[PDB]
Amino acid sequence: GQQMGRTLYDDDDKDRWGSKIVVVGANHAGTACIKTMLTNYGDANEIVVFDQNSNISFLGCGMALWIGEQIAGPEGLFYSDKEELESLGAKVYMESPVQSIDYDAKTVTALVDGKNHVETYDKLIFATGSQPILPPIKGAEIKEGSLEFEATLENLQFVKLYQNSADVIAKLENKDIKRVAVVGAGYIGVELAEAFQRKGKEVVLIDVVDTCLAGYYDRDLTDLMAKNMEEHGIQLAFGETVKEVAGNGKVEKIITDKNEYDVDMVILAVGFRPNTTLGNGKIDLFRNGAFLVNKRQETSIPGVYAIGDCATIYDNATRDTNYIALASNAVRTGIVAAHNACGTDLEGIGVQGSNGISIYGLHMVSTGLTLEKAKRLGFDAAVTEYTDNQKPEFIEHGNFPVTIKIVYDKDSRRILGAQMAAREDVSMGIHMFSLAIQEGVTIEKLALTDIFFLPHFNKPYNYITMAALGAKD
Amino acid sequence: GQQMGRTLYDDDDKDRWGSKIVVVGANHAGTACIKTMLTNYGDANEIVVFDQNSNISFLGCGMALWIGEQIAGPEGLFYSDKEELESLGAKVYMESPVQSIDYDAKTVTALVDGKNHVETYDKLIFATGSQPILPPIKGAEIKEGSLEFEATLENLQFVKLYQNSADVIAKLENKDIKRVAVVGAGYIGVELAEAFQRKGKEVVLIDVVDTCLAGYYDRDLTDLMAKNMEEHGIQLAFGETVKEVAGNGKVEKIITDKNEYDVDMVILAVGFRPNTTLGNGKIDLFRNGAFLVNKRQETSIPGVYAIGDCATIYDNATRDTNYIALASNAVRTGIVAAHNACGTDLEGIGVQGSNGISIYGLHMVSTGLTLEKAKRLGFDAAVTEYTDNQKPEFIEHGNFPVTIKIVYDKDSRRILGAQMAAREDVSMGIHMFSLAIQEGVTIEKLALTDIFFLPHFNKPYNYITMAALGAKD
Ligand SMILES: Cc1cc2nc3c(=O)[nH]c(=O)nc-3n(C[C@H](O)[C@H](O)[C@H](O)COP(=O)(O)OP(=O)(O)OC[C@H]3O[C@@H](n4cnc5c(N)ncnc54)[C@H](O)[C@@H]3O)c2cc1C
Ligand SMILES: Cc1cc2nc3c(=O)[nH]c(=O)nc-3n(C[C@H](O)[C@H](O)[C@H](O)COP(=O)(O)OP(=O)(O)OC[C@H]3O[C@@H](n4cnc5c(N)ncnc54)[C@H](O)[C@@H]3O)c2cc1C
Repeated sequence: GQQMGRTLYDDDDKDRWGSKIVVVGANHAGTACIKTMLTNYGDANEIVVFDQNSNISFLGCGMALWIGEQIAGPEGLFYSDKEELESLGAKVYMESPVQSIDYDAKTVTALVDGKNHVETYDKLIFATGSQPILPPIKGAEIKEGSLEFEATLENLQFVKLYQNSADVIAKLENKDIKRVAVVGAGYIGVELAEAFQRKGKEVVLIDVVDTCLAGYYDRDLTDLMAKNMEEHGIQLAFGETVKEVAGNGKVEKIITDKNEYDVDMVILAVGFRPNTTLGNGKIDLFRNGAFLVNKRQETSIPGVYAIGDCATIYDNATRDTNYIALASNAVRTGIVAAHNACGTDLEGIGVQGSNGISIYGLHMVSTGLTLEKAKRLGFDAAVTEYTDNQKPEFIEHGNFPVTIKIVYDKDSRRILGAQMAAREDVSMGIHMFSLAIQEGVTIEKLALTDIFFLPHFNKPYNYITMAALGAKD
Repeated sequence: GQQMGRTLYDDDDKDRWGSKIVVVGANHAGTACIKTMLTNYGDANEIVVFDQNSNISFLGCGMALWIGEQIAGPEGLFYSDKEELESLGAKVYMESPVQSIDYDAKTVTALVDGKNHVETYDKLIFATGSQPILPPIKGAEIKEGSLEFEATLENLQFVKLYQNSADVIAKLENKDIKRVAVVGAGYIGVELAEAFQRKGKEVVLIDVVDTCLAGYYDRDLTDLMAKNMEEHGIQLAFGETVKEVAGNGKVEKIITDKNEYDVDMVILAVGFRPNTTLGNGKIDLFRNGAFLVNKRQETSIPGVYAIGDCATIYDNATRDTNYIALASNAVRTGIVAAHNACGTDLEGIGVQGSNGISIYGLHMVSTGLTLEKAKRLGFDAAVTEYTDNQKPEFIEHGNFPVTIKIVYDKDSRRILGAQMAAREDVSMGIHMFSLAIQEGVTIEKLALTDIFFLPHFNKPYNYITMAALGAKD
């Protein structure tokens, strides 16, 4: 549950046409868009929703917690449903994939109960998200026709939809599954590795890249996380390319660039691809296939918008259009699209790719660009870091050390990103840095920023101030 | 212990004049200023320091922790000393009050070892701080000539200097002291009320204002803290003006315009007033007597600076000159004065009066203006608040409710202040708001800010985002 009334953007209907709005996809992005449109303009527009899945408004972000038994069950993993959306005024078509769009006639055709259902629209909103990518691996193939990404080989898994996590959790039941291999060391793979380990399985995390969380944290923090997993029994196999998943009728072994591992299950957490084929080429696309949208989430075709993982978003850190597949962006782009499609001019403000991760008590957060990625992208970047206790040394209890990294542009002086890591939750602190980047705050201005002082909470010369003052480049 | 090398503001000596710089006062403001000057420009300048007290670089902020025995005595309540400052290159005179300044001959006269000592300067920096506020109360006077705020009536106490708390602790010895009255319900009085209660004494918190923490939090949260104190036996006597402290040779009773209370000790924690007598009418002063300074901390007399509690500061919440007596500000203004005094053009950026308080496990933070205060200043302000749990309902442990309030200008839409309260540490969250106020971010823009999402840390529709979206005015 997470509802409210009109947003502060909602404004008088005045003299705008009433619009019939078709929404394709109803997970994070679609649900946020639909709720915003109905709770704000309600009766003024006709909202029709289509989703090919048998369930919607699912919290995929909580699958690892469920698999790792960090939560009782799947109950709280849904933030809405067909009934709730309908109670807001929407017409919802479940298990009805939209299969074609006619932009001239302005209709979409979906398969409703095995029959072609044609639906007219004034505004069209794409919230189709993305699909898991299958790398070229011998023995890894998808059973054609499954909108659920089912592999032909038994115990070879993908983890994106609710069914996937349920399917995995089910199989984790039989004692036959003792060893699990997780392919891909991004945040999803890392979370999954912990989950299987927590379930008591022998885990091996494999990736062709030389470390985990690459592109999100700099070397010393990825090393720290890596050490964190190893000290919990997770075997790391970085710098290795998976060549094959073999076995007689089921997964029994995973073969890589330089090794072979006996495993009873393989999870592929390599990446996703935007679902933008319905564009039929009529819409401008980003290089990865994402619908290219402006700050109002509008595509190159007037009246048609795109939100969430199926579209781009403006990145204030890099200051260029980008593609950041996060539930956080899904919600905000959905809200922006909602208002614009309903006649309210609302321009988005871009994002910083802010994110957090928590594995075995090690908490980390980052926003913007790591030093590595900044340099890799042609920024004359530098990093200023500091490690110090959260509170004054005289505090007898509840203290802990924190490591902060602030990446800034040596030239323009603007802050490009920041990372924080500690054994206690200081995630709230990254919000300031997300805002800093958004607003173009420089490392010099940050250094003097009003950071309050209270002995029980922090030090007079807190690590943010110390790091900023210590900028040497 | 918060030392560091050069700041990011330091720059090549180029063709600048080094100079003789005299610093009057060496607590928070003076120490930070002295260190910035000696560490960044060391050799090029001659620094001489005068301080009328027998101890410098004290963390008065921890006296309540000290008194209430939450920490091991004054152990770590000092961030520097005479030896450290001299080793850095400064000449330090302890127990040497500066009794007059000759702005014409540009020289100061101090009492060193009971004899006048003149010192010439090219630059003068006032870090004389503040003194306790002492309204008209019969029986309450500071002994003539004491530079330690010693009351003439036995057991009547002020709490500002190291000796002041050692003195209170000394008095707390004899079991005869059973009841203590704390006059002033701001954060200091509230912290002291808890300290005396932890020491097992009966406490009565008296204030002319109808509530505690007036001007820091809105009635909503001050009620929370009031009930929090009462749940520990502290008696609240708000809406009462103390008229007299009486007794036969010592404190025995405190009288207000509404009641009379039988007490064995009285602590006056009404507030701070700028200590600017040395101005001699030659320097422009703020409405409260503070040295009126610009963004460079420079007074109306060129070459003369004022920092910390004896000077004003720019408030980005009210967008005007103000007086905010905080250690955080003392340190920042000292750094700015240091650089400018040494030839480096450094323009201050103002503050938001950010602050925090933690009593009996109730943690609160605020920055900028409260709705009441904003209105008291003529702002056509509004507030948008939200209360919800920090994390999703499915989180087994570590979850807790948080209440947030965001005050904004209905006209300009800029954020004027924010407050947060919870029984778990969410204090890092106020930093984003402090920055938002500094940058003049609007409520509309804040609602779309990129706030990351991780189930272990927060909710997709977190309370910051929800509060902003809920702006009604
Ligand atoms: C294991 C895991 C953990 C994650 N953790 C986090 C995290 O902690 N924090 C964070 O910010 N993000 C996280 N994410 C990313 C986040 O889940 C995605 O960014 C978000 O789900 C995208 O939402 P969406 O609505 O854009 O797309 P999707 O969730 O991909 O949904 C698209 C929807 O549209 C439907 N659809 C597609 N095509 C059609 C069609 N042709 N016709 C009808 N319907 C269609 C689909 O059935 C689906 O319901 C995580 C992802 C995974 C897999
Ligand atoms: C109980 C208490 C709790 C507090 N808690 C917090 C908190 O949690 N967070 C926060 O930000 N702030 C807090 N403060 C406020 C903070 O302590 C002040 O803002 C800060 O001390 C001001 O520093 P300063 O150097 O400007 O002045 P002061 O501390 O007043 O020092 C001025 C110095 O100059 C010397 N001096 C004065 N006149 C002369 C003279 N004529 N000749 C020679 N020397 C002279 C004095 O001896 C003194 O050492 C608290 C204050 C108190 C009393």
